[PDB]
Amino acid sequence: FKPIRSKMDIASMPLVQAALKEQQATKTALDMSRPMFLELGRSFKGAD
Amino acid sequence: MQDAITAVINNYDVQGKYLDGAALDKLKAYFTTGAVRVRAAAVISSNATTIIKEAAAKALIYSDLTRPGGNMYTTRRYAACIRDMDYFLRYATYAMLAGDPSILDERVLNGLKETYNSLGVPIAATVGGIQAMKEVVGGLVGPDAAKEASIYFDYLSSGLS
Amino acid sequence: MQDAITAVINNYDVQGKYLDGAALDKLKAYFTTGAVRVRAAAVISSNATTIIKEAAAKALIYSDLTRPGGNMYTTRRYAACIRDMDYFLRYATYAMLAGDPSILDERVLNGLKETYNSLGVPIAATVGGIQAMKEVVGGLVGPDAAKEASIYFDYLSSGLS
Amino acid sequence: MQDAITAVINNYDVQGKYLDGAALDKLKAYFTTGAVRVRAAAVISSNATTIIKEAAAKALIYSDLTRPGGNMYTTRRYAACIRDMDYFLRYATYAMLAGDPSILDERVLNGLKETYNSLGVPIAATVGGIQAMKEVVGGLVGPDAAKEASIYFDYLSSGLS
Amino acid sequence: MQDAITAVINNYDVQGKYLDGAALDKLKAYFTTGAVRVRAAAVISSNATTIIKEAAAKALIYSDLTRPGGNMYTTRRYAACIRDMDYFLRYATYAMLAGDPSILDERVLNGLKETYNSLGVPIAATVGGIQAMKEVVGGLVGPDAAKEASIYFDYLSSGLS
Amino acid sequence: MQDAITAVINNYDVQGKYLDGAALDKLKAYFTTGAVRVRAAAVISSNATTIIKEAAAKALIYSDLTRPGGNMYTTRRYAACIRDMDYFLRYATYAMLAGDPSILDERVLNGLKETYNSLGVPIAATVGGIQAMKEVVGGLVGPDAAKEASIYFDYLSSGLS
Amino acid sequence: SVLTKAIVNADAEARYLSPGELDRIKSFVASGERRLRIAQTLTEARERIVKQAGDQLFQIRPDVVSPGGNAYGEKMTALCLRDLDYYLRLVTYGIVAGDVTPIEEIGIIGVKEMYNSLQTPIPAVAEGVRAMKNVATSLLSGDDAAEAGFYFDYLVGAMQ
Amino acid sequence: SVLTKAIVNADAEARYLSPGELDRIKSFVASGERRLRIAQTLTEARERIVKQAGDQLFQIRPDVVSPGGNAYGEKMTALCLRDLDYYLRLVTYGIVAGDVTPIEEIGIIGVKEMYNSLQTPIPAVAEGVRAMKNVATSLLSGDDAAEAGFYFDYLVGAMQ
Amino acid sequence: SVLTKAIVNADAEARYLSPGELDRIKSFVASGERRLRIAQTLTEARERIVKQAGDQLFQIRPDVVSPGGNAYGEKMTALCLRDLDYYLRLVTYGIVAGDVTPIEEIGIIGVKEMYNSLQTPIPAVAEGVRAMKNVATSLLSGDDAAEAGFYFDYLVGAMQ
Amino acid sequence: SVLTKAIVNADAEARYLSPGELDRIKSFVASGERRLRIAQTLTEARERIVKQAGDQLFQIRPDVVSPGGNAYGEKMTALCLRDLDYYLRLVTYGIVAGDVTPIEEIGIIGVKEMYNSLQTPIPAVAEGVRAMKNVATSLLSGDDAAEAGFYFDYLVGAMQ
Amino acid sequence: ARELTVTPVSARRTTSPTAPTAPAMPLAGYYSRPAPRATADGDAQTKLG
Ligand SMILES: CCC1=C(C)/C(=C/C2=NC(=C\c3[nH]c(/C=C4\NC(=O)[C@H](C)[C@H]4CC)c(C)c3CCC(=O)O)/C(CCC(=O)O)=C2C)NC1=O
Ligand SMILES: CCC1=C(C)/C(=C/C2=NC(=C\c3[nH]c(/C=C4\NC(=O)[C@H](C)[C@H]4CC)c(C)c3CCC(=O)O)/C(CCC(=O)O)=C2C)NC1=O
Ligand SMILES: CCC1=C(C)/C(=C/C2=NC(=C\c3[nH]c(/C=C4\NC(=O)[C@H](C)[C@H]4CC)c(C)c3CCC(=O)O)/C(CCC(=O)O)=C2C)NC1=O
Ligand SMILES: CCC1=C(C)/C(=C/C2=NC(=C\c3[nH]c(/C=C4\NC(=O)[C@H](C)[C@H]4CC)c(C)c3CCC(=O)O)/C(CCC(=O)O)=C2C)NC1=O
Ligand SMILES: CCC1=C(C)/C(=C/C2=NC(=C\c3[nH]c(/C=C4\NC(=O)[C@H](C)[C@H]4CC)c(C)c3CCC(=O)O)/C(CCC(=O)O)=C2C)NC1=O
Ligand SMILES: CCC1=C(C)/C(=C/C2=NC(=C\c3[nH]c(/C=C4\NC(=O)[C@H](C)[C@H]4CC)c(C)c3CCC(=O)O)/C(CCC(=O)O)=C2C)NC1=O
Ligand SMILES: CCC1=C(C)/C(=C/C2=NC(=C\c3[nH]c(/C=C4\NC(=O)[C@H](C)[C@H]4CC)c(C)c3CCC(=O)O)/C(CCC(=O)O)=C2C)NC1=O
Ligand SMILES: CCC1=C(C)/C(=C/C2=NC(=C\c3[nH]c(/C=C4\NC(=O)[C@H](C)[C@H]4CC)c(C)c3CCC(=O)O)/C(CCC(=O)O)=C2C)NC1=O
Repeated sequence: FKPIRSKMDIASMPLVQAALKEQQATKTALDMSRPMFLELGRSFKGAD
Repeated sequence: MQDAITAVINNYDVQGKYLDGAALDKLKAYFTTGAVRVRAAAVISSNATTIIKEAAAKALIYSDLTRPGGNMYTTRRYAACIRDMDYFLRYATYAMLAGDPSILDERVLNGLKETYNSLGVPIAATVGGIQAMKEVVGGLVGPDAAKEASIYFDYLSSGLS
Repeated sequence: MQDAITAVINNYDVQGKYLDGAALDKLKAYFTTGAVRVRAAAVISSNATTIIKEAAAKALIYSDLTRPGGNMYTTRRYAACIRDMDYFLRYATYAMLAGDPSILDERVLNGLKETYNSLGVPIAATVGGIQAMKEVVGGLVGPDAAKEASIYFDYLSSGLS
Repeated sequence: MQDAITAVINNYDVQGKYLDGAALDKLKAYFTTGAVRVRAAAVISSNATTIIKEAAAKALIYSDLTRPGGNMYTTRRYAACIRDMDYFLRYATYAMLAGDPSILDERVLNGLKETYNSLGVPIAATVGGIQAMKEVVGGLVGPDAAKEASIYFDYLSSGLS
Repeated sequence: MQDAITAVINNYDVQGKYLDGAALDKLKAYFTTGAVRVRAAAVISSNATTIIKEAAAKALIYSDLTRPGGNMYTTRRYAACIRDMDYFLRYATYAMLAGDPSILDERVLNGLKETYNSLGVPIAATVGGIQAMKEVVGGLVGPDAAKEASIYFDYLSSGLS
Repeated sequence: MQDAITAVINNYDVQGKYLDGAALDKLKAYFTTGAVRVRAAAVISSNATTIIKEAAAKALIYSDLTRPGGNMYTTRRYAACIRDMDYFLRYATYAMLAGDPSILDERVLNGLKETYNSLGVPIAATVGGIQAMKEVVGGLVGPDAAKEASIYFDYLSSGLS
Repeated sequence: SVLTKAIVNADAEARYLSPGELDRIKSFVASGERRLRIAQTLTEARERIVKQAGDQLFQIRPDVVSPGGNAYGEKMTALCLRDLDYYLRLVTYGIVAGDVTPIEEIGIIGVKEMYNSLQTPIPAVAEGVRAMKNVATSLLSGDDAAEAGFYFDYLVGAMQ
Repeated sequence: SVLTKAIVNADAEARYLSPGELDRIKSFVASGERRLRIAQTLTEARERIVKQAGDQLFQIRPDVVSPGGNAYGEKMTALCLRDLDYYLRLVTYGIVAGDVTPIEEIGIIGVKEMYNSLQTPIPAVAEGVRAMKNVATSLLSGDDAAEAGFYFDYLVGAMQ
Repeated sequence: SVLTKAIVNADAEARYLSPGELDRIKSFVASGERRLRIAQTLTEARERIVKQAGDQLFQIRPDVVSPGGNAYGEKMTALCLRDLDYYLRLVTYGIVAGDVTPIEEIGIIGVKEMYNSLQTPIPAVAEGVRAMKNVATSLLSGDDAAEAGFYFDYLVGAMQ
Repeated sequence: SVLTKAIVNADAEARYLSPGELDRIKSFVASGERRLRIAQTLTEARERIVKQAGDQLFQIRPDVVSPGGNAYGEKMTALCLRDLDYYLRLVTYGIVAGDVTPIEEIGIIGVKEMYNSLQTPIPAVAEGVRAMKNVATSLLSGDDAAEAGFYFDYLVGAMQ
Repeated sequence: ARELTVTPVSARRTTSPTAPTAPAMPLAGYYSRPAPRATADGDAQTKLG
């Protein structure tokens, strides 16, 4: 039996693809549950 | 077969790579949609019979297909056809849970086009039976899950044509 | 440098012409707006520091620019940037008094684009710092002077871009 | 310029990171080799003139380079060439003490390739003069320091070619 | 082919001369009429079909030419003739844009006189068809462009006679 | 083939949708990167031969591949291999201009894996030849264009493996 | 570092390092594992030295967290405690470098001009910086506490 | 597009794009935002353009909505305006592509044979298409109205 | 030119030119005044560009002016700079037209065969052209220097 | 071979071999033992022949083995003699085949493109081959030396 | 190739040598080398015409 391949990358699917956009937003953009002084001196980028 | 998660693991295994940031992002994109996939499967499973009934009613019966000379003439063939319909529905539900179409190739599409050519089974009519079940499914499962269920019905139908 | 009045004198001098009706009309058009230019300069000068503060607050700080990796990170560079801002404000006030942009070319724009490219100074961000000071200035100086002050800020900013 | 202690600080400052374990390990890797760097510098400094003499003797003079038509013909140019040699030796000794090549870029290599093209100074011949001084240096400084001195001579020579 | 500008470049290239004052004056004389050429082409192009229709009506049809024994008798030959007319109009529009008749020689006139002699195509009648399209064109394009369009129609017509 | 502007149209046409806000945003995302794509293509085209030479030098020659028994042994096969390399480079430049990989499928990848299996052409070695040209390209085209050029080389190489 | 400062003098006089300069690099690097260890205590307690500093600072001068005070409010205070976190970080950098080069370029050269603009009261800030010494120093052995203390007193010195 | 039309010339001669070809891609793409605005305006008024086109059409030729007319009746009319909606859509596609490739494959090649079969009167249809130009053009600035107008006149041309 | 190229493509299709093609020509006309000016500037400094190009070349490739080198000797070097003068001239032509056109017919089609016969190393001619770019480009404003630079890089490209 | 060449022409014209074609096969095969002896002698002295070609080459072109030369250095020279060993081998093949089919597919078709990429000066490879002719020819009788010489001059010809 | 490169004087310009760590041998003669004005006996008679 010939082995099949895959023609749709799995992160191009709708549910997964939109949960990845949301994942980005949260880490970069925003703060948390630790004291504000610690969050106010953070660099979003890391090496640039 | 493979799912979202094993698709990634095997793609990295052949390169012998530990999972990196790009991989981890893909897996998150699956996990984050997971609860919704489960709810959608429970709706489809529990409405299975009604989906087939409404899909056949819109796209198959009341027609030449069911009247002497037609491929779903005889109780014998009518039963085989809605049996098939149940396969499609059931496997599409697997593909959508897995978030990967590979099972639809391995266990449903492989050789099926020619099997249908050999028996005389009308391909175009079968596709309409698939796209009618999709229509019903998309109503029942709601905004959350509609697009995700839909794609594996579309995978099935471009696999035959 | 030149102002409204010497712009006209030098334009006629190269032709060796005594001032004629067209010249005299231009000079009147300057003199007739003169008192308003003076009042506007006294508002800008005496609010200098507040204009920079409000312009930086709307267009520069609370951002990646002031964070590590940003060009106005370090007290050194933050100081250099608002130092620059003061130059712009001060010279625009000269240009507006003179009613001629020539001083903005001779003593501010010449070589500045490349100086900023060579140091890495972000041009687009600097323009926003200019157009924010204009916004503040136009409120403080009032109907009389708003359009006239504004143009030399616009001269500055299209001089960089 | 920067040195190993300083580079660790500026590399982390741009990320706004406290020095962490990885940083502290790097700095240790410098401090732990520090005493050996000092001893090596004292050997090079105090043998400076002999190193140049032996390096020139193996790689420059007794040749067409020192004959009419050659770039180190004339007492003027012979003096300029061994003057250069002293720069290289001296700066490589700085780089090796600092444990960072950045000074070799800032104060030696920048523009030097084209400066030599413009005067006609033979690049390949100058590299041999560098790699001959390295050879001598590596004998004089001993097992402790040989590899560490050597790299900044190699930095210099791939900076020209 | 060549236009105004390449006519000058090739005339100097064969002498290996950089462009001098006389050359630069010629090129200016072209550039300074350029915008007008473009507007004229847009009028001709967009009225193409009407120009042919009015030119045929004044100079070809309602005649022995369209009657049995005539060269534009038969729908075949009538079609070939107004097809030709479209070529002339279209190429003259190219020549006028280029400000050079060389394209009219290379791609239209070369061999055409004898081609028409060989088929029996009436030359004098074809010239009238050209000079009628010129008449229409000169009305439509206006004072700005009339003389400039006209010359390449005149080039075409003395190329046949 | 299709390009970003064209793909947006055909993707909407099959749904019979006017271009809407989401579509218009996609097209903007292409147009806004367009000037940079052009500059990058002009660098690649004009350095074509040097990119192949440096890519072969890092990833193909000085090896068993070029020795008797190797697939790029014989001037015939060496010529065929760097001929291929030029195809890849050239088409990747098309894909990157178009902002769509569809041309790489239609005119390069389709059947190529099996063609190489049938001739014995080493696939893994060819991928390294692709990823070496990418490395060179990314240096030559600069920050502006590096990521965008790179992806279509990566498209090519996962198309073979 | 000591190097960045110990080489700059060499290059400026066009010469190789002195026996003295070599000796101090020697002694300095020998104190590496230990200096690394004093800077690890301080990162452990990074947010707790800072919180404790904040309190001491406002007793000795509260007015800054009052109607007409530069640090009045929850987010005008978040910024203030954040600046104290910045300077503690720079102090850990200085201790591991063995001089101020890094501390200086990052947070004292230009600091007068920055804070004058913000009209943060700078001299209150020196006292705030001083408080951190008191807390940090109570989490270190006598010998390590002194070594740390020099860098705190430097910032206090510059700052004003 | 301009790209599709042009690259095709590159590949067919086995070569990279010319300076000329590169220049036109650059000039073309610079004219992008404007073309996108022209499509937006027209997309935004599609229902008005179609309806007013349909009135303008039936005055200039009503007989089609009469006993022996191809578009006689409510659902035979629901189809004629729908076809007018189709062509306006294709016109927006053409404007953003900068040529007709898409317009052509979708709705002119084969159109004679389609409409001859339906015995829709095709030449009435050209006039109907022309009416849309008149409406659409009244919702665009002079410069944008001309740029749009070329694509309307193309469709009018191809149905011929 | 830009004109010749546009037209030739038009005539091949046997249809009048387009109305966005009436865009490249329009751009070229505005560009031409600037283009004419750049060529004049290049023409003024021709002797300096050639000579300094020739020094830059022989440093980078001394082998061509050596015993077994194509340009070895005083009059084998004189002809070499004359060829560099030829190509600078063609570069001014290319800039002014707005399209490379004539330069191709004058100095690249057949150039491989010519120089192979003379045994001239082609890639070192390409270097001589890069050298001229460097000199010429230092006598032009940033914007004009780039516009000129495209034509230098073309010639460098064609000798390949 | 002579066989392959004769046959291919036969089959392509759909016919049996000509008297001429048959005659040349006969004359060719009669020279078999002689041709085999010519290949043996040269195979037996291969290492010497390359060493003397390589000396003759570097005298005539000391530049190739000079700073900006393709064969500059010990391992850029090692590969150069290896290429000379390759071509001598192909020359022995050609002599025993009685034509170039094998020589051609293995080492001239594609050779311009290969060496242009590597930037190897082709005409100095042709010189290396002349140098091998001179050495090889001094180890063969007059008659055999001529027969060998044709194949050397062919390779020299094809690199052109 | 060692021999060719090394083991051989090769062609540079012309000429060589005599220099560090050093030298070559073809012998010499003090009143052996011919003086440069340089030549003949009988050039003198024959030179003129
Ligand atoms: C020759 C073999 C054969 C049989 C028997 C057959 C029956 C058959 N009965 C049908 C419907 C039907 N059949 C019935 C029959 C009944 N309703 C009742 O309550 C009674 C119990 C019963 C009458 C005695 C009804 C009411 C429908 C319509 C059901 C629907 O449309 O949902 C249909 C779908 C309509 C169609 O497309 O024709 C088929 C195919 N088809 C076949 O090929
Ligand atoms: C035209 C300007 C000019 C001068 C003068 C010059 C001199 C010069 N003398 C040299 C060596 C030398 N020169 C001498 C000379 C002497 N030994 C003694 O004890 C005596 C005091 C003296 C003879 C009167 C010696 C012995 C060496 C060899 C030194 C060595 O190889 O270490 C060398 C290195 C060998 C070489 O590569 O040529 C140079 C360049 N170069 C120049 O470009
Ligand atoms: C502080 C860092 C620094 C460096 C390294 C430096 C190099 C340098 N070398 C120079 C010249 C030179 N450099 C050399 C060097 C050599 N000649 C040879 O044949 C050998 C291959 C080589 C010695 C190994 C010569 C001969 C000149 C003189 C060129 C002339 O006559 O103008 C000059 C021109 C100004 C002058 O003549 O002093 C500079 C600036 N300048 C600097 O500021
Ligand atoms: C034997 C092949 C052949 C044909 C058929 C032919 C037709 C023909 N019809 C013409 C005009 C015409 N033909 C018509 C015909 C009609 N008007 C209508 O509306 C009706 C649809 C149609 C009558 C059934 C009209 C009205 C004109 C005058 C048009 C004008 O002058 O602009 C003319 C131009 C007048 C002339 O010079 O004769 C020609 C040549 N010529 C030929 O060589
Ligand atoms: C691209 C440049 C170009 C031109 C201009 C061109 C002209 C041209 N005109 C032709 C015939 C013709 N040309 C005409 C023209 C006319 N009949 C009249 O009575 C009038 C006087 C005149 C129109 C005003 C006619 C009637 C024929 C057909 C002759 C035949 O029946 O064979 C033919 C013979 C092939 C054919 O029939 O198409 C050519 C090539 N070909 C070209 O490639
Ligand atoms: C049997 C058919 C055949 C031939 C002939 C062949 C030649 C060949 N010559 C090569 C390199 C080379 N060949 C030379 C040859 C020369 N340098 C000079 O200047 C002289 C003109 C010449 C010696 C006479 C040199 C110097 C290199 C190294 C070039 C480089 O590495 O860039 C290489 C790349 C290195 C490798 O991977 O082997 C190949 C494949 N390959 C083949 O399959
Ligand atoms: C337009 C798109 C297109 C592509 C890409 C293409 C590839 C292609 N490569 C081929 C052969 C080949 N391809 C190679 C390639 C290589 N050899 C190696 O060892 C390396 C790993 C690699 C170069 C990096 C070689 C050596 C052959 C010759 C095989 C033979 O001797 O038959 C052939 C067989 C016909 C021929 O020999 O030309 C095709 C069609 N054809 C196309 O139409
Ligand atoms: C590493 C070198 C460095 C430092 C130190 C630095 C400080 C700095 N402090 C800021 C604000 C601030 N800083 C403070 C600090 C205080 N308020 C008080 O009353 C107290 C005296 C003090 C706390 C001890 C406050 C309240 C603000 C907000 C001011 C405003 O938003 O107007 C801002 C603007 C907000 C931002 O965009 O980040 C910067 C850049 N930036 C730097 O690059």
